[PDB]
Amino acid sequence: SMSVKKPKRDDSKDLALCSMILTEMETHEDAWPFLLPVNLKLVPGYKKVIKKPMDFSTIREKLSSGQYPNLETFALDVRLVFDNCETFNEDDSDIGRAGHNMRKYFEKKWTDTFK
Ligand SMILES: CC(=O)Nc1ccc(O)cc1
Repeated sequence: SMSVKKPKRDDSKDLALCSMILTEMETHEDAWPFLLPVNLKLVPGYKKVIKKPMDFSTIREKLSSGQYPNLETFALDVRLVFDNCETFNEDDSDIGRAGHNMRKYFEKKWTDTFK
């Protein structure tokens, strides 16, 4: 509360660490469905169904231009990519399996890096 503070966690390296994690996700062999935005003009259903599209290139642009106020807002956009993928794709599809794999990959990096 007013004039009563928790000890300050060192967040000075957060931007650099999130960038390293994103680089590792960009270079994963299963990253190909998530590198660029889904083409809303060529994929039926996607625009109406998926209310907040997100992809790695869009996350990279936001990270590079100061659009994440903190760690957690970054993780929210990464998870959104995989939540969108589950909504639109069957678990037993190539893109469906890719999404499950990349989510597992991310969450281990997230825990190891910040927890
Ligand atoms: C991330 C994603 O769902 N991509 C995607 C899914 C189906 C399709 O026909 C074209 C692209």
